[PDB]
Amino acid sequence: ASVYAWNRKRISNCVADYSVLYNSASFSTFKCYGVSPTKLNDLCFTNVYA
Amino acid sequence: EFRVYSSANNCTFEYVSNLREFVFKNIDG
Ligand SMILES: *[C@@H]1O[C@H](CO)[C@@H](O)[C@H](O)[C@H]1NC(C)=O
Repeated sequence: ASVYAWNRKRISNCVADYSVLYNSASFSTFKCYGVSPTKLNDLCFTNVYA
Repeated sequence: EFRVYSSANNCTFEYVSNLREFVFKNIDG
C-alpha cells in the first residue's frame, strides 16, 4: 500500500517465530524500541499489528 | 434461514470445529 493509505493487519492466536525473521540476513534496517530483539521469543503479548 | 447478522466490525478470536446438559462459566477472560 501507499504511504498515505498504509495497510494494517492484526495477528493473534498463534505461535510466532521472531528468530527466523532475525536471522533472515536479508533486511537492511532492524530497530526495536524498548524490547530486546534477541529476547523477543521469551515474551508473550496479546496481539500484534503489522 | 439465517437472518440475524448484518454487520462486520473489528473481529477477534474465531473457533471452528436422550437429553443434553451444558454449563457456561466466564472467568478471567
Ligand atoms: C475494535 O476493538 C479494538 C479493541 O480496543 C478497538 O481499539 C478498535 O477501535 C475497535 N474498532 C472499531 C472500528 O471500533
